[PDB]
Amino acid sequence: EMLKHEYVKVNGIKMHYVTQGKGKLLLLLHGFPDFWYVWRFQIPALAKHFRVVAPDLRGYNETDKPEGVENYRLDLLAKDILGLIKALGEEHAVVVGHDWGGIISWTLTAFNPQAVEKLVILNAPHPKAYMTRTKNSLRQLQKSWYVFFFQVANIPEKILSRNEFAFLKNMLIQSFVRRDLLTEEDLRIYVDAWSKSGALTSALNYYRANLNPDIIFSEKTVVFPKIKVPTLVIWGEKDVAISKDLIVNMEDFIEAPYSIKYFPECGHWVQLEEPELVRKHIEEFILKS
Amino acid sequence: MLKHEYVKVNGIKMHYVTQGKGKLLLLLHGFPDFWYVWRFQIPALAKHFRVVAPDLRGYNETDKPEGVENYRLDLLAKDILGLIKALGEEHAVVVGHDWGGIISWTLTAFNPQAVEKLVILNAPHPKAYMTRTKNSLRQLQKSWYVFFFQVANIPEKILSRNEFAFLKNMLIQSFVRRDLLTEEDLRIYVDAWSKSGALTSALNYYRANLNPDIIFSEKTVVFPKIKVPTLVIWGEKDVAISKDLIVNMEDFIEAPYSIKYFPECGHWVQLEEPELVRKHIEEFILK
Ligand SMILES: C=C(C)[C@@H]1CC[C@]2(C)O[C@@H]2C1
Ligand SMILES: C=C(C)[C@@H]1CC[C@]2(C)O[C@@H]2C1
Ligand SMILES: C=C(C)[C@@H]1CC[C@]2(C)O[C@@H]2C1
Ligand SMILES: C=C(C)[C@@H]1CC[C@]2(C)O[C@@H]2C1
Ligand SMILES: [Cl-]
Ligand SMILES: [Cl-]
Ligand SMILES: [Cl-]
Ligand SMILES: [Cl-]
Repeated sequence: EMLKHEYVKVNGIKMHYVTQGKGKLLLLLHGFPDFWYVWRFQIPALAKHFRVVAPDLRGYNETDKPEGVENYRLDLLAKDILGLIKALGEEHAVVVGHDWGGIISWTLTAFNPQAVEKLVILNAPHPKAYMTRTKNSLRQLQKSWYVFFFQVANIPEKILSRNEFAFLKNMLIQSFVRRDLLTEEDLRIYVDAWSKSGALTSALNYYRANLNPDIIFSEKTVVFPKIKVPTLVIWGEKDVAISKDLIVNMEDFIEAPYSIKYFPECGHWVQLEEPELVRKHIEEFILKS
Repeated sequence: MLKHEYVKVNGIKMHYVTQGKGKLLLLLHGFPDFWYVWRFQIPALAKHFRVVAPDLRGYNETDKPEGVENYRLDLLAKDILGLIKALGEEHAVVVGHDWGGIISWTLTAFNPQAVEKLVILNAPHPKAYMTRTKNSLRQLQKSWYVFFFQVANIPEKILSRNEFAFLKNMLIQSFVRRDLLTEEDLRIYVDAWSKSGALTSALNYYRANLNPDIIFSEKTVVFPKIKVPTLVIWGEKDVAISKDLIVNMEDFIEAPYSIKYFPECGHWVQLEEPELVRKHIEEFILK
């Protein structure tokens, strides 16, 4: 087996992905400020049992980057993944999502349960949990200072990209509980992906479209179907972006059986900090029902 | 007793309350307050001084020019310099809380001749916040709302809806005493917040002086040292300001300086320990 790079048209966007292995379709979905490469430690080990597919989401790295904030609404992002499953000649997939990848995964599974065999979430709060609780959590509103910063046009792009993405590199390094987690080669690979024309604006449009102050402080109740697919939630407790207030009491959101695996000595990038334990928990969940 | 007055300063009409006679003593409020934040200090300080508590540009009964550019710190300090002159004085003892304190630091640094003594209550030195915020995760987190306030119209709508419920809650959460504000106090605050254009004007202070360009500026700040006797009163349980921004204030002051820490107080130290605050201010001026 060897890691192959492919491109496929889904809805109206050309999506890039890396793939390795054969068997059940296993999707690995990254978040901000990542791309398929965040899954580097899981792809070869998982490919021993599955047909592993790690795509670049809409607006990231090698995938198409439509213009406009409205093109980054969660509904369209979940439809890209649904479209990806179909384009890969499958009816369903095991879906693993981290950060934005996780928010998209929760959305895909709630609105299209038939397309998701099993759901794996890594440090990604349930959309109804964040929509309901953020406005009522001072600690969460504080952790989300940058979500408000990202609302502003052009200025965050400028601040984040200047001096070879120094601000972005620093904010990333500060989020890790592990020392020197990114090598100089890793940083050079991330800077290449970050530098793709229109990538940063597109990545920031996820916050502008789905996490603007109107949505955060909405008085309207959220229409979100219960999760009806077996779910595994992995949570690195030392998360600098997400409060525990947003992960507790998932009972009212998940009807199907579910499990929560807490990593008390890990942060937001649990798949980078404990790559083998994360890979093992994912494998065991799928292969042992 | 307490008298309400209006006076022309620069190109704006400024409202203020005044009580007492003697040395001119200015009390400057911040966000989301007005002269009324000084209710517990005005009658006691009037006993020895000519107390003047104005409503800053854009607040309550004072003129509210339209546009973000009309709320730059340079213009706000010039309003106070102008207010000193309009009251028939050369100088004043300046006491500033929050934005009032930021204005006071600015007035004292660029016009020392207009300030007899300085009193700062939970207001970081402008050079301290401009330099240190971008380097303090804890401060950037505490300042989530500064970023929220950058957005047009949406913060005004969220803050004012349901009779300013969001504003009332964020204010109550900032106090170290659960039932500090009475139902009457809250209706007095809602009246001042409801003044036509008041909320937008108050939010324009953040848009003009604390936008992301300023916070993450690579350029160093030109700010003269404080050459006037300075007293700093600080409530340590401040939800808006990290201690990182208040440490090493001596490197900004080339004059007598003293700092009184209130470990069991928050941002509204003048409301939480009104007598102790009044006493520290009185003792500093009269000695
Ligand atoms: C807790 C949050 C507001 C955020 C939601 C969006 C993102 C990418 O998943 C992180 C945490
Ligand atoms: C660039 C940033 C301000 C953010 C900081 C927090 C988080 C979760 O790590 C991302 C990038
Ligand atoms: C410390 C901060 C970034 C701000 C500065 C402005 C104000 C009124 O004092 C509050 C908090
Ligand atoms: C209403 C708000 C968002 C803020 C919350 C924090 C602070 C210092 O109390 C002010 C008002
Ligand atoms: Cl690539
Ligand atoms: Cl752990
Ligand atoms: Cl009044
Ligand atoms: Cl105290």
